[PDB]
Amino acid sequence: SSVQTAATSWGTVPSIRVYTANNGKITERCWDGKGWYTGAFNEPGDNVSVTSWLVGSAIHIRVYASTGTTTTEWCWDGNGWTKGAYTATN
Amino acid sequence: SSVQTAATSWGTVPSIRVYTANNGKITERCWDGKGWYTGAFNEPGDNVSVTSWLVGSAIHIRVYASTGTTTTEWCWDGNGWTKGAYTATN
Amino acid sequence: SSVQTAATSWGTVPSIRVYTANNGKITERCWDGKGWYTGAFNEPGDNVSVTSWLVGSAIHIRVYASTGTTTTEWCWDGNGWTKGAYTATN
Ligand SMILES: OC[C@@]1(O)OC[C@@H](O)[C@@H](O)[C@@H]1O
Ligand SMILES: OC[C@@]1(O)OC[C@@H](O)[C@@H](O)[C@@H]1O
Ligand SMILES: OC[C@@]1(O)OC[C@@H](O)[C@@H](O)[C@@H]1O
Ligand SMILES: OC[C@@]1(O)OC[C@@H](O)[C@@H](O)[C@@H]1O
Ligand SMILES: OC[C@@]1(O)OC[C@@H](O)[C@@H](O)[C@@H]1O
Ligand SMILES: OC[C@@]1(O)OC[C@@H](O)[C@@H](O)[C@@H]1O
Repeated sequence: SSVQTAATSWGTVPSIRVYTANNGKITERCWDGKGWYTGAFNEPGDNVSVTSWLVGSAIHIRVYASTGTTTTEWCWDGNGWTKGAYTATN
Repeated sequence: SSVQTAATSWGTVPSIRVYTANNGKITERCWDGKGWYTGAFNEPGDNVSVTSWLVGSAIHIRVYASTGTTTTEWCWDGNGWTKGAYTATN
Repeated sequence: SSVQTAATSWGTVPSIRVYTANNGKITERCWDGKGWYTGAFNEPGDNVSVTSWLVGSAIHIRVYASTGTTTTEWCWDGNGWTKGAYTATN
């Protein structure tokens, strides 16, 4: 019923991404230094966590979206979100 | 009823901050290398996430506190907690 | 009933650790660049958060596991998980 969030950031400006799980849907809000805006991430789930890392200037983000006991990893590597190889046996 | 936590850290010592949402209140415990102590952060919410980054030696922390479907961003930039510009339309 | 996750990463490969709280047990899945595998972390709790930092090449991880209103810190410093000094008065 109530929302759950996860957050990551990179750089010095910085860039910030905030993921919100709300009523079974996870969405993304973005800051790149001047105004919040809506990101491309849209995936189902009731729970979210996130981590990210830089390779030089290139950001890589991994979002772990869970529904029930099933966790799906979503990957940003500069050119769209794709499903990752993560599995777990919950 | 049960608590929910979020954590961030910076440096090599390191500094650690742990935020706990408990019965609608979010509080902060701190480690700077020698003993845990209570931090200045006190804001309402049932859910918390956090991210942080360094600009040189200066730490910046962003805490995302949610109550119901409403998320408020709180900002530490070295001189007190202030409300951030984050909005979302949950 | 539904799982809750936390995630951290380090380096450029990168290394990723995903912690899952499920039915009162927290477990760990690991990525070091080529295949997911099960980590050594096994501790009780209904809620998990995590942070990590590098000292040179040496990773240090702190997992905050909560049951009810009681939070226990677990420490990885390269040679096994040990209970940390964290306390809180929830
Ligand atoms: O600039 C916004 C954006 O491209 O940033 C990287 C990822 O967070 C994307 O989902 C997002 O749309
Ligand atoms: O390039 C995608 C990928 O290999 O990135 C590292 C890990 O997140 C993997 O699960 C994932 O499939
Ligand atoms: O040294 C403790 C402290 O000043 O560290 C920075 C922020 O975490 C503050 O809320 C906190 O009181
Ligand atoms: O200086 C505060 C601020 O600009 O920092 C970056 C973002 O966290 C913004 O939402 C926030 O208002
Ligand atoms: O390579 C896996 C491993 O050793 O990595 C460091 C920690 O995450 C441990 O719990 C884990 O078993
Ligand atoms: O070496 C372990 C330890 O000192 O590391 C820093 C903090 O996580 C402390 O709570 C913890 O006991």
